[PDB]
Amino acid sequence: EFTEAIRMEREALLAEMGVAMREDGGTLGVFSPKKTPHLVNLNEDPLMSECLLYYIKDGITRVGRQDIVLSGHFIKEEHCVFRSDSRGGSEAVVTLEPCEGADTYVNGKKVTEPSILRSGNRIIMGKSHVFRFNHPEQARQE
Amino acid sequence: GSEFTEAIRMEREALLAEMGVAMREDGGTLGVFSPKKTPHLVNLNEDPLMSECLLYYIKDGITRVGREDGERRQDIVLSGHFIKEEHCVFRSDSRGGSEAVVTLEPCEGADTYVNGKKVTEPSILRSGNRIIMGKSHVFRFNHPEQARQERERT
Repeated sequence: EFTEAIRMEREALLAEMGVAMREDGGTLGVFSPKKTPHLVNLNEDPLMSECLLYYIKDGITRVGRQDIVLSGHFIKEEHCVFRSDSRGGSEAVVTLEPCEGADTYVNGKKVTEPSILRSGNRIIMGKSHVFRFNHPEQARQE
Repeated sequence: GSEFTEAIRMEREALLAEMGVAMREDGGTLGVFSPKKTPHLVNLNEDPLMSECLLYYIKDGITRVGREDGERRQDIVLSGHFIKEEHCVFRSDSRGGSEAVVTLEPCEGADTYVNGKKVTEPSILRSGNRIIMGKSHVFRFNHPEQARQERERT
């Protein structure tokens, strides 16, 4: 019974990772989140401190030099904030809000006021941090 | 009791550290680190509704790439029109310390490219290499320990 508990726990975690397990049993890789808005890090440095993938879930995700910590020298103490609000609907609405004196860009355009993100948007923070925003639910219906 | 519940906690803890999953302070999932110590592929496809993984582990030993469902079981399955049943094979060996040496080789009739050059025999991969499989699948190959060793060069 303990063994089954253990298995169930691990099966459950490998879902909240989208971590794909081979049929034989081993780790194969990590899926793109099918149901959750997220950022894909476009930095190529295999030694970077930042995540490759950040989940943007219901609620508040704070980005700064905090939930999402960035090492870039132009990222500010508090840099920007992601807000996800579903509003009893089928679809989360993700807005990006700048902080004061902090440079963030969406498709090359400076962010000055909260802005609704679309799947595929490229987000740049400071000089060195580049992400692709994906919203798979939204993209499904686009 | 405490020994059962702590066992699950410690297993989550380890499982997290192993899969490079980062956690928020409130205990929710923050994101996933690229592997610190294992070679891997990063899918360069921008479509968030793709069938393939965003990241594939390239572990010690053999990793076969091909099409789903036999006749020989494949490890990484791709759907591209030009992917062959058996397409290419990664082989990783730690000989003789320190870091894994990872080769990529073709299977009969299958096109695979590294930095634009067709793979015709086992070729040693270098961190940063761009890999095309078939005509439609594109990955970045990363080898963090290899890259770290090189960066630490004196």
